[PDB]
Amino acid sequence: MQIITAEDYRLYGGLKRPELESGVEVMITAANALITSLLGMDDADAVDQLITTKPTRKKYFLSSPSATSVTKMTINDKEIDPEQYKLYSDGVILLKFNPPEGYMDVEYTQGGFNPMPEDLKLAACMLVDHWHKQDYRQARTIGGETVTFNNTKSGIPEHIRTIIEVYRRV
Amino acid sequence: MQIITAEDYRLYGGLKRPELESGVEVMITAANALITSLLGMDDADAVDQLITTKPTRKKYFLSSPSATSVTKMTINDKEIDPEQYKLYSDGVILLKFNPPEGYMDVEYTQGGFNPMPEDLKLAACMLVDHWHKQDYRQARTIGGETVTFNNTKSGIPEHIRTIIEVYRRV
Amino acid sequence: MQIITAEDYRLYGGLKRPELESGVEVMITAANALITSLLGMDDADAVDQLITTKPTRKKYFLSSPSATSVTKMTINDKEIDPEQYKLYSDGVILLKFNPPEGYMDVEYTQGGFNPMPEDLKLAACMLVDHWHKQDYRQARTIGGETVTFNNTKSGIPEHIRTIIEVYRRV
Amino acid sequence: MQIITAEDYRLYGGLKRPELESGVEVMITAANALITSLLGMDDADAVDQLITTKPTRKKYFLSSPSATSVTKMTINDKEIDPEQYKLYSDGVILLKFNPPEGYMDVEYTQGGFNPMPEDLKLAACMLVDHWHKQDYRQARTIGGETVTFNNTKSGIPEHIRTIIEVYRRV
Amino acid sequence: MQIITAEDYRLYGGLKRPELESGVEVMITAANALITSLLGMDDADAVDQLITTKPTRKKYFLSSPSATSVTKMTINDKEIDPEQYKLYSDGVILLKFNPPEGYMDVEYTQGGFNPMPEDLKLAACMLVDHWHKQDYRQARTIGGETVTFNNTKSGIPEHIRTIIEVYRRV
Amino acid sequence: MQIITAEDYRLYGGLKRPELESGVEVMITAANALITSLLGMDDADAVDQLITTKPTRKKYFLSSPSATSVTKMTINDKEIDPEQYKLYSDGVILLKFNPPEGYMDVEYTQGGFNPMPEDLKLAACMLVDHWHKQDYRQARTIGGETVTFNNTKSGIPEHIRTIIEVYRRV
Amino acid sequence: VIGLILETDEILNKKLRERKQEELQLDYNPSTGQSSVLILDGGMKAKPYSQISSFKDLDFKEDIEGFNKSICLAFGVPQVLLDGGNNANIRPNIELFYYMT
Repeated sequence: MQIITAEDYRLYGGLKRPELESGVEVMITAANALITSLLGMDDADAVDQLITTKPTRKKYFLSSPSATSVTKMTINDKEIDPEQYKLYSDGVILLKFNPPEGYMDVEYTQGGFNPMPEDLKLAACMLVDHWHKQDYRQARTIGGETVTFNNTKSGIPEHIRTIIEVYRRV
Repeated sequence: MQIITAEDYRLYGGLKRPELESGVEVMITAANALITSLLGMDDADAVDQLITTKPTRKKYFLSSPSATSVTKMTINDKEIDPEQYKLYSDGVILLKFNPPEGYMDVEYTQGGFNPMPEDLKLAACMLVDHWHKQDYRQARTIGGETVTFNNTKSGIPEHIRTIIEVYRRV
Repeated sequence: MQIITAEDYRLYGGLKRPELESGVEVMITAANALITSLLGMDDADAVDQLITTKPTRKKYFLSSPSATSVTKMTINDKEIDPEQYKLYSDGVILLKFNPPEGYMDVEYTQGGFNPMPEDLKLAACMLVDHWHKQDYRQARTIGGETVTFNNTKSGIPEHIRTIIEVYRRV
Repeated sequence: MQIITAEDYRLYGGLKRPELESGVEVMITAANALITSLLGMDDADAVDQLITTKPTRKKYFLSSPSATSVTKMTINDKEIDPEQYKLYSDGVILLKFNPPEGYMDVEYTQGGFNPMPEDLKLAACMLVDHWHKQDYRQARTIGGETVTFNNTKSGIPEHIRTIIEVYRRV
Repeated sequence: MQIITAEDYRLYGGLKRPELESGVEVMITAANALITSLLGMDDADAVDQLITTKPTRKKYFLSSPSATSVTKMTINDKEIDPEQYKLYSDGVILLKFNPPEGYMDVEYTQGGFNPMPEDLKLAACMLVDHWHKQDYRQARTIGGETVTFNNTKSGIPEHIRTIIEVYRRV
Repeated sequence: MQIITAEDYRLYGGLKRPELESGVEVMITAANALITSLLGMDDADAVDQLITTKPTRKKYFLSSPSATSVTKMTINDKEIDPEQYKLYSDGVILLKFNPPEGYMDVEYTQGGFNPMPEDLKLAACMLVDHWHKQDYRQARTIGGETVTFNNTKSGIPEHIRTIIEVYRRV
Repeated sequence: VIGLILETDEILNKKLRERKQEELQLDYNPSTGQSSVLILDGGMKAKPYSQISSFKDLDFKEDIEGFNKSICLAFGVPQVLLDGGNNANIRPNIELFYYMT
C-alpha cells in the first residue's frame, strides 16, 4: 500500500528544508512495504484460492477479510449461480445448498483501508524515524546525555508493535 | 470516535501559544483512533451480524454492548415480528419463542458514549503527550536531571493501560 | 459520583492562589469518574436486570449492594405483589413463595454513599496530585534530590489501591 | 469511629503552633475512617442479619464479636421468647431448643471499644504522619541525608499492619 | 539475486566520494548472496525434483513457491499431458487423475521477485553497513561516546532478522 | 579448497603495503582448510563408499551432495550396467531394479562450488582477520577505548557461525 | 504421526535440511535400514514431544452396539437369530420371533 509519502512524513515532523534527503525516500517506501506485509495483506487486484469443500459445511472463509465481492465461483469444474451464495461483511461466505466434495475455486476483488487510519500512518512515520536516526541499539550516550531504548518484540519496538498487532490480521 | 481535539488538548495542558504545531494534530487524531480501536468499538452506523441459533436457547448476545435498537431480524430467511423479542439494557436479546436451527441475521444501530467520559479524555491527552515528548524509552538523562520511565503493558504505559482496561470491552 | 470538587481539593493541599489551573479541574473530574468506575458502581437512577429463577431457590442477589428499594418485579410476564418479598439491608432479596422457572425482571433505585467517606476523598486527592505532578515514573533525580517511587498494583499506587480495594465491590 | 482527634494528634507529636493545618484535619478524619473500616467493623447502632438455621445446630455466630445484646429474634416469621437463647461473651448465641429449618432474623446492638486501646491511637497517629509527610516512596535523598522506607504489606507499612492485624477481626 | 548494487547502496546513504572502497563491493555482493541464501531461494533457471506419489492424493507442492510454469512431468517413466494438471498461484499442483504409486519427476522454471521489494534492499543495506563498520560487538566506547548493540538472532541483528523472517520461506 | 588467497584478502581490506606479513599467509591457508573441513567436505578426486542395500529400497544417498557422476557401482561383487540407475541433482541415487541384500560399492567424482560463493569468502576473510588481530578475548581496553566482543558458538564467532551453518552440510 | 523432532536456532540450508529429513527417515526405519544410533553435532537438540490426540479415546464400540441392538429391538428380530447360538438358543428364539412378531 501507500501509507505515508513525503507530505505525511513532513507533517509528522517539522522539516522546513527544501526536500527530503535521498535516503529518506527509500526508508519511507521500505516502511510502506514492510507494514503492509506485516499486517498479513498482499497487494493484489484479484486473488485465486482453494477452499476445501466438505459436506454439511455452509460457511467458508475467504483469505482477505476485506473482500469487496466475488466475481465467480467454481466447485469441481462446475460454475455456480450468484443466487446460491451471499458474501457478508467479512470474508465469510454462506452457501444455501449443500456443497459436494472436491475442491473450490473462488475469485474475489480485494480492497483494504480506503480511508487510511491515522494509527498506521503514525506507526510508519515512527518506523521511518527509527530507521533514519539509528535508534536500534540497547543504549547510547553522547557526552552527558544518555539514552536507553525500549525492549523489542520480534524486532520492531513496543509502540509500533502494539499498533501493528491492533491491525495485524488484515 | 472524537474524544479530545484541540480544545480539550489545550485545556489539559497550558498552552498560551497561538496554535498547535502541525505534528500535534496528527498525534491527536491517531490517539483518537487507537483508543476507539483498543476498547473494541468500531465506527459504524449499522452492523450486520450472524448469530447462530440453537433450539432451547432464548438469550442471544449482540456484538456491541451499546446497541440502541434493532431494526430487523431474520431467522432462516424469515423475518420476525417486533413483538417476539425486546432488547434489554445491554446487547442481550431475549426471544419469547423457540428459535429454529440455522442462522440468524440482525441489523442494529450502535451508539457509544454520548456523554464522553473524562477518563478516556485524560487517557487520550496523556497518550498524545507520550507521543509528542518522546517518553518511550527505558531511561533518559539530560545533564543533572535523570528520569526512569514506567513499565509497559502491551506497549501502552501502566496508567493508560489501567484506564483502557477499565473501559476495554465496549 | 462527585467526590472532591474545588473546595475539598483546596482543603487538602492548602494552596493560596486565586484559582485552580485549567488542567486541574479536568484532572479532578477524571479522578471522580475513575474512582466511581473502579469501585464497581455505576451512575444510574434505576437499573433493569435479568436474574434467572430456578425452583427451590428463595434468595436472589441484586446487582448493586446499595439498592434502596424495589419498584417492580415481574416473573415470566407476571407481576408480583409487594408482600411476597422484602429487600434486606444488602441487595439480598428473599421470596416467600417458590418462584417458577424462566426469567425475572427487577427495577430498583440505587443510592450510593450519601455520607461520603473521607477515605475515597483522600484517594481521589492523591490521584489528582499523582496526575498533576507527573509522579508516575520509576525514579527521578533533579540535581541533588532523588525520589524513587512505590510499586504499582494494576497501575494505581499502593495507597490508592488499598483504599479502593477496601471499597471495591460497591 | 473516633480514634484520634486534634488533642491526641497533638499529644503524639509534641507541637507548639496554634492550630493544626487545614489538610491535617482531613487526614485525621480519613485515618479514623480507614482504620475502623480495615478492622472489619461497621459504624451502625443496630444490624439485621440472616443466619441460616439447620437442625441439630444450637450455636449461631453473630456478625459483630462485640454485640452487647439481642433486641429480638425471629425464625421463619415466628418470634422467640428471650428465655430460649443466651448471648455469651462473644457473638456466640446458644439455642436451648432445636431450631427448625428456614431463615433467622436477629437484631442486635453493636458497641465496640468503649475504652479506646492506645495501640489503635498510635497506629492512626502514625498513619496521619505517613500521609502528611509524603513517606510513601521507596527511597528519598535530600542532599546528604538519605532515607529508605520499610516494605509494605497490602499498602500500609509493617508497623501499622501488625497493629491492625492484632485488632483486625472486630 | 541482485538486490543492491552501487547505485542503491549510494542512495541509501549519502556518498559524495567518487567511488566505493574496494572492500565495499565485496561486502555488497556477499550480502546479495547471503540474503538470497537465507530466504530459501536458489539461483537456478530450472529445477528437477522428486515428489513421491501416493494414491488418493491429488495435491503436490513444488519446491519453489514462485514457480512460473511446469515444462514437463513424468510419472514412473510415463509423460503426463498438460491437460491433466494446472499450476495455481503458488507451487501447488492439482492432478485431475488418480496418480499411481512410484516417483514423479517435474521440471519447472523459477521466477522470484521481479519487482524487488524495498524491505529486502533495506535489509541488505543494513547488512553491508554492519560488515563495513565493524558493528558486531557487544559494546564499544570511543572516548566519551558509548554504544551498546542489539541482541542477535542466529547472528544477524534484530531488524534484518525480522525482515528476513517476513520473507524467509521463498 | 582455495577460497581466498592474497588477492581476495587484499581486496577485503585495504592494504597498500608491498606484501602480506609472513604470518598472514599461514593464517589464510589455515582458514581455507578449517572452513572446507567444517562444512563437511573432504578434498578428494574420488571417494569409495559402502552403502548397505536392503530390499524394497530403491533410493540411496551418496556421501557428498555435490557428486558430478558415478564411475562404477558394484553390488555383492557384481558390476551393474549404467542403465539401471541415473544420478539426480543431489547425491540421491534411484535404482530401477530391486537390489539384493549385502553391500554396495560406489565410486564417484566430487566437485564443490566451482563458482565460489562470496559468503564463504567473506567468512574466511573475517576469520583470518579474527586470527591476525587477536580478537579472541571477552573484552579489551587500551586506554580510553573499550571493546567487548561477541558471544561464541562452538568457538567461532556468531557471524562466521551463521555463514558456515548456512553452508554447513556440503 | 511423527517419529522425531529436532530443533535448531539457526538457518541451516533448507535444501540440505530436507535431504537430511529424507535420509534419516529412510535410514532409521528397521524395515529398510540398519542404523540405530544418532549423533547430533553443532548444537542441534531433540524435543521430547508427545501425542496430542490418540485413537484410544475414540471408544465407539458400546454406542454402535447399542444402536444395532435398538434397531433389532424396533423391528422385533431376536439378536440370537442374527448372531447364532446353541440349540436351546436356536429353536425357542425362532418360535418366539415367528409367533410374536
